[PDB]
Amino acid sequence: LKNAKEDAIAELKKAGITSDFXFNAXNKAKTVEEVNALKNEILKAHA
Repeated sequence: LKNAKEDAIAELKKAGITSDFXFNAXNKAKTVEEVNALKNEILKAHA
């Protein structure tokens, strides 16, 4: 958990996502499922 979430935030920052509500919702995610959900959601929006 304390790995996928960090790499998630790094992935978002590298992708070009300046979303505080993104980073917080990264930290708020407690399961890999949620992490993928948040990333996919905002990345889909960003793309």
